[PDB]
Amino acid sequence: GRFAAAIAK
Amino acid sequence: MIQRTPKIQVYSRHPAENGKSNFLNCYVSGFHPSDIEVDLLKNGERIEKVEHSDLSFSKDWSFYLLYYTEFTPTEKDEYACRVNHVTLSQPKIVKWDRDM
Amino acid sequence: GSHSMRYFHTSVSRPGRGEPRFITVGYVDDTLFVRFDSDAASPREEPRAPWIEQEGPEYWDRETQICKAKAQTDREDLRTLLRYYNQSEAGSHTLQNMYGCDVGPDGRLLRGYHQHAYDGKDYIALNEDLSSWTAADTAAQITQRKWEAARVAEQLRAYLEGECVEWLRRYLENGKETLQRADPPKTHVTHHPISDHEATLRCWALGFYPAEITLTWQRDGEDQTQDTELVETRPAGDRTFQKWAAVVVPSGEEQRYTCHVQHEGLPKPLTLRWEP
Repeated sequence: GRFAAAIAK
Repeated sequence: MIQRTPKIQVYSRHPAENGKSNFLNCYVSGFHPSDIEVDLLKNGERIEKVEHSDLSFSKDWSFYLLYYTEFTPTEKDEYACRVNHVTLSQPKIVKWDRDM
Repeated sequence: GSHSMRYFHTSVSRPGRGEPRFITVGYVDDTLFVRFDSDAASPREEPRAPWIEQEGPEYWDRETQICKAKAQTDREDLRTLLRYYNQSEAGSHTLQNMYGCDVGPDGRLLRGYHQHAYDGKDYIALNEDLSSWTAADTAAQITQRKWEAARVAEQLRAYLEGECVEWLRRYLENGKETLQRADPPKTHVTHHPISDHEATLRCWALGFYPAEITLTWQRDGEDQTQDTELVETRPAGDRTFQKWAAVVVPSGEEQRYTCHVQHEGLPKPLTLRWEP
């Protein structure tokens, strides 16, 4: 199961 | 823009035995960018309906793909993989050799 | 045994040809288990191994939401990176991400990863500490500053030490028939005359899983590394892998050459010679 947070560069 | 040329291997799923059904694979790896065109050939002509894996990549970020189709080897039929990539000025043809 | 769970992601821009294509795949060890492609007719996380099929609708909905959201974040990131590198809107560019966890027998985290590449080059990587970053260049340092401000490393650490390893443990159990089976290599040596003066000896390893293997040739007990053609390990298409190693052997030397094979499915390393 995946990491769920959206993280922008 | 960096570019890395593909390594190309064309081979069967099992050691070939004339007249027995098998799978013909063309594995392209080590390349960047990811845009690549791969055909499998039978007597020089493109095989239809070849399938391929979903794009993935290695520890060093270089891409790999597997293209594959069912085939029944014979003594006379020639098979090959034809690859185009930005690093190649012309398509590269690697012939299937049952000993590799 | 020791095991890993890794997720791979690639976005590739195609200016004037719609939005960047996003492809992500997940693996346990060398087994693909999920895929998502934004060019699919109805993009969804899809199963690729039998042992993940039992996950229920909530799993697939959640995972699909995560994937769709990552496709969108990647598209924003590709626009940002054009700025960071002072690039035009005209070219195709690539954004890659790999993350996941390695565990030993007891399932505790041994190493975590979360790293990114732009145009095939390292960009930013979470260090082994799971608390600090390695930025490749001054562009990536701008991302580092943002991620330090937002305490992103802490979020990753919590996932990599917790959920990542717990999912891997579940998958290993559900997939114990396959994920916890090593298939040893089937090995043989072939001989291929080149000229009157020499022939190739080729040492084959076929039908093995996982992919990790060592295959070498010695002559009179000395490693032949510089003189060995060693092909990249390659997928057979039936879960298994293949590899070979070849040497050019002068006439009459064949029995001086030995092929050596190590693989997790072999309780002891093998030694083989050409058998005429």
